[PDB]
Amino acid sequence: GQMSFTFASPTQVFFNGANVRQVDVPTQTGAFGILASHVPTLQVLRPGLVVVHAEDGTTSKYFVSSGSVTVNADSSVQLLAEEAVTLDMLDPGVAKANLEKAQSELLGAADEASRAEIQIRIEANEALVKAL
Amino acid sequence: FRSVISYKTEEKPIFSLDTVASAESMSIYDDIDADVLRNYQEYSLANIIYYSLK
Amino acid sequence: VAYWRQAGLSYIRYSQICAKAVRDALKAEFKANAEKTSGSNVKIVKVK
Amino acid sequence: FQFTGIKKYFNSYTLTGRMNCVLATYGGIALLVLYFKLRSK
Amino acid sequence: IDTAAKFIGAGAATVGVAGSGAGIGTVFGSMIIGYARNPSLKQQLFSYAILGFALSEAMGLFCLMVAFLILF
Amino acid sequence: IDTAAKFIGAGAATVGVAGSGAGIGTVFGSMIIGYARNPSLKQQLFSYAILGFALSEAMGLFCLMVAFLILF
Amino acid sequence: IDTAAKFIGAGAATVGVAGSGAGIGTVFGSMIIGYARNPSLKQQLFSYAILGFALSEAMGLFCLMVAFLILF
Amino acid sequence: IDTAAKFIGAGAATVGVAGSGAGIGTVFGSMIIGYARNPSLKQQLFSYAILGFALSEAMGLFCLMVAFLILF
Amino acid sequence: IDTAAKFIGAGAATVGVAGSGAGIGTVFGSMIIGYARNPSLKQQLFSYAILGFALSEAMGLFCLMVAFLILF
Amino acid sequence: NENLFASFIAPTMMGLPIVTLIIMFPSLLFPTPKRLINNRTISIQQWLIQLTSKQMMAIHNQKGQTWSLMLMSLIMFIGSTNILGLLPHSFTPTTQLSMNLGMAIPLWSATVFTGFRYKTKTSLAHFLPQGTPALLIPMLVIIETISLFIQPVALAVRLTANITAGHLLIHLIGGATLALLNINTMTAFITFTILILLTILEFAVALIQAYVFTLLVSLYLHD
Repeated sequence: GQMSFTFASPTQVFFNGANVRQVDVPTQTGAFGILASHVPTLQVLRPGLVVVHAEDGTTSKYFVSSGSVTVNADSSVQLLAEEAVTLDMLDPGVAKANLEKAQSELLGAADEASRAEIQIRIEANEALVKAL
Repeated sequence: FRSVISYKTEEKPIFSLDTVASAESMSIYDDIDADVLRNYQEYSLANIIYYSLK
Repeated sequence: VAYWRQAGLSYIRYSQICAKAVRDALKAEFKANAEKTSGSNVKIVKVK
Repeated sequence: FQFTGIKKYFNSYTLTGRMNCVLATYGGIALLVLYFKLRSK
Repeated sequence: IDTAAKFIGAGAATVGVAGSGAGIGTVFGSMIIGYARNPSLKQQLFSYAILGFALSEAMGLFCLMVAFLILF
Repeated sequence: IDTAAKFIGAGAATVGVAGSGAGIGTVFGSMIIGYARNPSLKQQLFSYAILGFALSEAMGLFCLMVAFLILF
Repeated sequence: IDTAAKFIGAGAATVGVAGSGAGIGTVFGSMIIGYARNPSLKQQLFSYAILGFALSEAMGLFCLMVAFLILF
Repeated sequence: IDTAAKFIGAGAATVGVAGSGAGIGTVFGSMIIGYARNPSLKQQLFSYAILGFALSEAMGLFCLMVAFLILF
Repeated sequence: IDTAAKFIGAGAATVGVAGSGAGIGTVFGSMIIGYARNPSLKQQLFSYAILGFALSEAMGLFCLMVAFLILF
Repeated sequence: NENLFASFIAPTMMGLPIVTLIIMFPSLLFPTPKRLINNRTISIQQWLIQLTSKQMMAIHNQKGQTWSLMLMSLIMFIGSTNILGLLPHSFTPTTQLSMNLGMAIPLWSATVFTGFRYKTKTSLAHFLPQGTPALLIPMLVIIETISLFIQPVALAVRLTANITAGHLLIHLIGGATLALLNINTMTAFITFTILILLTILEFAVALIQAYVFTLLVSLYLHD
């Protein structure tokens, strides 16, 4: 109650000043739930789906890629994300194939930071399939 | 810019350093460490440039 | 701290890769909006 | 016909599963101490 | 020998009923760290404590009948 | 002579439950701080409260099994 | 032989209150981390520790009253 | 034998301070991990950890007070 | 019979030194996790551990001190 | 001095009547149909298997999946023979400690001989955990082998000891009702304690998950 939820891509805007009681965000260092007066933090995101529960009967299943959640002192949040798409624009069939090919290059990485780049890529496709 | 006719050259600061962003107004805030604030303060540098570019 | 930490990376270098994978899992219809953003146009000039 | 319904199963896993001899030896020795204590009452 | 045997079986049983006090230290105490992250107070949050508070006391008042089972 | 030894061997056997009087105090205090972070209680988080409860009461009550056998 | 039972009984019955203090340190050791995460002291958080000290000591101080009736 | 009942009770009631010994070890295990998240030290972070100590050790010290009455 | 009450008071009183040995595992466990947030360690972060370690062991030695009184 | 509890002193008898009828009887509670659509009482037995066959399948994911079609027969037998005995005067075969020492050892030693017929070296080179430090080799391989041979005793004795522990509190709380010809208010509260305790004694289904599963972990780890 008496909240404000803002959800904006760089090119488009989903929510402006319209809050619905509960926001689920995948944090880099875990996960959290927003329930009308959460103790404010400054967190950053991991690849994972955002399921905003509208009042409105049902929920809203978005899927962010990397953004920033700023819940602040007054009861108002500002969730800004870079690639915030829904579910139906994605195809599951291409997401299955992209996993094991990046696992195949993981053994074939000679350097230490180039292999660390491969570990970033397999994590994002892992949250891709399990969200589907 | 304000309108079609009149614009204005403006000024906005960038708190890029983590420790100047470590003051009295952040001790009220939650479990953010110097690694989380390192990742977050970088991302707001890319959001002030995209604001400036538009 | 993670594997992209302590190896010498930045969070933009993290955020470039995980957002690029979402633009590869899109369909043929919404591939143009992945071509729309595609922000590789700024050149690099350092004097040395 | 309580055999050929499950005969393909038996020689698959009774190679390790039908080792009740250790149960038979740990059983048969467990017979011995109880007849012995009633012998000495 | 009769009243000698009864009472030191009764006192040594009542040690176990303060053995569940150390649980409701955690039950009533770990409500604090949950309430500060999220103030959804009259939700199942305080009511899950009652499922903790009276089930951990249910091992506390468990042995107390067993002590009075050997009082008589 | 062993009539008291019937008692204290039962009277000492009962305080071995005093672990599990606190051991379920952990798992209910540790659930509300697993819940206030993430309000999805109808999922497997509550199902790990009861299996943790039942596996702790499985090691709870059978300490009182050795109590009655020393008596009866 | 009555005197040899009354004095071992109450001293056995005092053992459990060690369980009470070992949880009652947690109910202020969660309020230290409670207030240091969200300064909500004067509201409902501190009053829970007032309930938290009052509750678990009632599991404790009754066990001392068990020791008195063995002594008396 | 009459003096023997004096000796057996206090060594049993001695152990009721063992848990209250660890019941002050955790209230300092909080203020390490409490202060390291909000440097508001000289204010009511430290002033509360003073109160949790002297309350809990007093309930351990009263357990030593009954050890003297069993002794005397 | 006069020697036997010396050793129960020796054996049962020494038990309580176990509890404070459990407490200093907490405070030295908590200094490892408090440092991993905020490396201000050589300041009052580490100094609060040696505050707490001396205060818990003072209770456990206070338990052990009655073992030398009641034996002698 | 208001409410004086009573007790009755009577021997609690785990006798041994004719067992080989009582073992066969929870087989005929489950029928098997030779038809496509079934008859709405097997059909909720057939669904109940297709749940918990999808949880002892998912972990293994090998060619050790052949073993798993047996492990769902092991869950229905002691799932049934622990649930039949809650009735008024019935008799459970998993009360006696005899057969459980014949359920552990022919199954537990079927696991250590599974990798020893295929791997022959690295099955019990799982005794080597990590990148070996020097001061604790003898302190380790006398510990991790004494916690191997405990496992057959650890698997059987945990089942017999708490199943029978349910039956005594059924009697003793129940028998204190019968001998409560003192004040009649407290009779109901002991009865209400019983009908809560009989709900807790449908954790005799919950204690069969903790027998098939720590048989899987004791199979998945070795193989």
